[PDB]
Amino acid sequence: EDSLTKQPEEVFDVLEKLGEGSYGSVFKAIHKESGQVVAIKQVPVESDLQEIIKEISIMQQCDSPYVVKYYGSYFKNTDLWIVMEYCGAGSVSDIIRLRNKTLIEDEIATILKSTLKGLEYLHFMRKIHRNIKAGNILLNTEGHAKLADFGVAGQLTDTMAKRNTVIGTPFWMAPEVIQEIGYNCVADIWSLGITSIEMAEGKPPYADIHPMRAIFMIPTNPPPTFRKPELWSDDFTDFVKKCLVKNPEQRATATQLLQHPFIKNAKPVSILRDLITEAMEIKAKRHEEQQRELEEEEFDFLKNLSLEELQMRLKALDPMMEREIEELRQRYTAKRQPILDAMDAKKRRQ
Amino acid sequence: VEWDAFSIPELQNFLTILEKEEQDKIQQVQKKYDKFRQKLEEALRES
Ligand SMILES: Nc1ncnc2c1ncn2[C@@H]1O[C@H](COP(=O)(O)OP(=O)(O)NP(=O)(O)O)[C@@H](O)[C@H]1O
Ligand SMILES: [Mg+2]
Repeated sequence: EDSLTKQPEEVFDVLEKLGEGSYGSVFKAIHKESGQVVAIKQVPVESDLQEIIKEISIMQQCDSPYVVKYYGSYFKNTDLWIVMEYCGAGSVSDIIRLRNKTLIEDEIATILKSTLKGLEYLHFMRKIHRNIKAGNILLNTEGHAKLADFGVAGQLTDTMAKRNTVIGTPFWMAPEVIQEIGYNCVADIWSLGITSIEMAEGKPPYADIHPMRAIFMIPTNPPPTFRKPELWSDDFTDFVKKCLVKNPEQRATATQLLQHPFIKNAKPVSILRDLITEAMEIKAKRHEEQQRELEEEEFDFLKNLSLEELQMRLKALDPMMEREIEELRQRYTAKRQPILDAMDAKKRRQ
Repeated sequence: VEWDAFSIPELQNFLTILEKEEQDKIQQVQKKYDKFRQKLEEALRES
């Protein structure tokens, strides 16, 4: 608790940036004291503090190797610092994105084996994730899958902001969620089922279709399958069928899905080691490849910058303006091109 | 938009608005580059 009273920068050495979403930037960091690598997100306090903290209170009360561990918080320069567990390999969605390759069954089974463990843990505590998907399953540098970015109770009937953002992306929603406007534990199993297809095909069923249309299909049509079912085993195929059961009372629970062959006969997490190294390696190759690009064709970087690379940017600062605002003058000549072409005609008619 | 539907004075109001928007963003970047010199320079003073 004493380390919580100290200022953030004095406890952790923040390293490279890892990315972002819609509420701030995520960063890599190292605990100076124990050397245990952690993550640090930075959110602007000005933008709805209540919503951020509600998620914080839900994650902090979770204690599972399958749920991303939350450690603490600080306050620094209008930014609320959130210290999270470091999942180096990123989300399942990011890994599939980075390599430009879908996941093989064995890879899927292992990931699902721990994802199921997390769901079971949650559901047993009578909690609900309310928002399972590939993008919210995180793998660390070792190959251990973890549940993150939880949904929150009443996220459907909360006025307009979240009563509308969830509606916009209903591809992982169970049928009874659309018809009941609520969630049951088994809802996550359906989401898991869809997430299973998401990992094999790269995107969920109906993903490319207009939401409004999906909202109508999901509770009407029969559960989705693989666009090419021959490429997948019978254990895999069957497992999916057991998850995507429209009747929530006939839908397998997390406790039961752990007994299914596809999962029970899953490989160790070491099989992810290889797909994880490629992802992380490419993540590094992009990092260095991109850092050499932004450095060529050109309140922290200046403190970490050298005298001669600081004096030459200042000198090459004006040339960057003539190209910055000459583009703006070209953009607005385009916007006014129609209005002038129209005025041309009207000046010819009178 | 079917700009052929408007009149000369109306249309003129639109060119004016787009120009008023342009100048306000050309000057938004100038305030960005002039807050950047004042920091690169103040940093040179720390060397
Ligand atoms: N602890 C972590 N370690 C390594 N990478 C992480 C960690 N946390 C998040 N990331 C990655 O950084 C990305 C951006 O994080 P985030 O700001 O939460 O955006 P997002 O989660 O994808 N969108 P949202 O679900 O609405 O929060 C995530 O998608 C992860 O891929
Ligand atoms: Mg997140």
